[PDB]
Amino acid sequence: PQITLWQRPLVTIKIGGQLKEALLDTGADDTVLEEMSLPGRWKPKMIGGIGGFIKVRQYDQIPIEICGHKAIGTVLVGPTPTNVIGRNLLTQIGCTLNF
Amino acid sequence: PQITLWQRPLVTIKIGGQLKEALLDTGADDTVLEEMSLPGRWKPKMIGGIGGFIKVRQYDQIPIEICGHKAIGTVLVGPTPTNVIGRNLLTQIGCTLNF
Ligand SMILES: CNc1nc2ccc(S(=O)(=O)N(CC(C)C)C[C@@H](O)[C@H](Cc3ccccc3)NC(=O)O[C@H]3CO[C@H]4OC[C@H](OCCC(F)(F)F)[C@H]43)cc2o1
Ligand SMILES: [Cl-]
Ligand SMILES: [Cl-]
Ligand SMILES: [Cl-]
Repeated sequence: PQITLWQRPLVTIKIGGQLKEALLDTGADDTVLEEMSLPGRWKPKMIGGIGGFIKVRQYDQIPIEICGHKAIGTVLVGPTPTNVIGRNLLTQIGCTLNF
Repeated sequence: PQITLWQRPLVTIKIGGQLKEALLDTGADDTVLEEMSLPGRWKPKMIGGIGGFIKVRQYDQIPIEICGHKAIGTVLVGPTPTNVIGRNLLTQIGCTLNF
């Protein structure tokens, strides 16, 4: 698809058996989601943005689907004010900026 | 251009006759630059991100070139960790997301 930027680029993702809404975020290195359970190992991480840092749990090798597009990657979980899909997964679905 | 997302989508901008580096950021409604001088009067704004909120100065109708593409619009100035070009200007230069 070609996604306009007149509005926030929100999509539905499928992760950990749940459907969630998230922002396609080229300014985010990493994918960060609000609190949720995920299986497998994790390690603590601090990530920083406008306003400072938050502590998150880093889960690796997590399957996700974004717009029919399957991928696998790292998902950070913690008290983000909004769910963001970062570059680590945007690359896997072949997402580019165009102008 | 078509810009992939394996690295940060950093581009050169020009504002007030000076070159700066900034991130093309589809997750940002607005454009926020690190401390700098701009002309005219400013208005207050609070913008929120991953770690909370910051206060910025809002300047309107500012000419800014992004990857050579000419825009004139609102620029917020304050203690952001990185210069970000948000959707207010990405739409002026005809930017879309594609996959
Ligand atoms: C109302 N209008 C309004 N206009 C706005 C304009 C902007 C913002 S915004 O910036 O809050 N943000 C909103 C979004 C999160 C919904 C945009 C987002 O793309 C942000 C951009 C950025 C990139 C780099 C640093 C800081 C911010 N990315 C981000 O947070 O990424 C995190 C997860 O991945 C890492 O990589 C990048 C960053 O690294 C942190 C490194 C350090 F710790 F800062 F050094 C880490 C809100 C605005 O509100
Ligand atoms: Cl990853
Ligand atoms: Cl590619
Ligand atoms: Cl604007």
